[PDB]
Amino acid sequence: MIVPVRCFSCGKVVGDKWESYLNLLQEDELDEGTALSRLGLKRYCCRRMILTHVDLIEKFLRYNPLEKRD
Amino acid sequence: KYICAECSSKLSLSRTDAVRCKDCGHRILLKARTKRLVQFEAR
Amino acid sequence: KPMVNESDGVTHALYPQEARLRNLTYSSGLFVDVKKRTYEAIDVPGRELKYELIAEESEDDSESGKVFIGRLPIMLRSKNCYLSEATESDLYKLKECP
Repeated sequence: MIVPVRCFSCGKVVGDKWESYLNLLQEDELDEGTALSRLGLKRYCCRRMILTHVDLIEKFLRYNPLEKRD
Repeated sequence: KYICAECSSKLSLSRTDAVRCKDCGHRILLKARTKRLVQFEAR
Repeated sequence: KPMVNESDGVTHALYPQEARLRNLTYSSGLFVDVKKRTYEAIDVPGRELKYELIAEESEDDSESGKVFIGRLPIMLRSKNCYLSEATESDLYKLKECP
């Protein structure tokens, strides 16, 4: 499920930063805290938004709405 | 109109035709969404 | 392996998607060999009956010897089921949840 566009608490916008955040994690091999602070996420609620996100859109995408089995 | 379930082939079926796909021969057929978008008000 | 015969008499392997959507029953068929023997004896009063082999029907040399006996349900992912050896792409194209 694609990243929330806005922060549920302070109204800020975090939706656009997900793509750039993923870059710092393996291209620059940085840790999670410094990467989170590199993008201006300073309140811990924005860090909560980005840090604990389960990206489920890459699993539905390998799939079709037609013929799942059980 | 309808659509196949494996290859999603575009098919048209009458009220008497067999419910099958012509190319793959499967027995599972799906509808097609209303082509003309219809506006609504939620009440 | 599990399979289904439609009303038209055509036979095709049954997969869990079709069983789920079409309200079928995931099951397979059981085949058992059967052999028959007939013995005949002369019923002489006061004497023990001595039967002798005369006729023995055994079709082990032909595919007609397998008597169909019934259908047995199959539990998912067991040895017989098709899902046992499916890889991730196999599960996706058949549309399983990994």
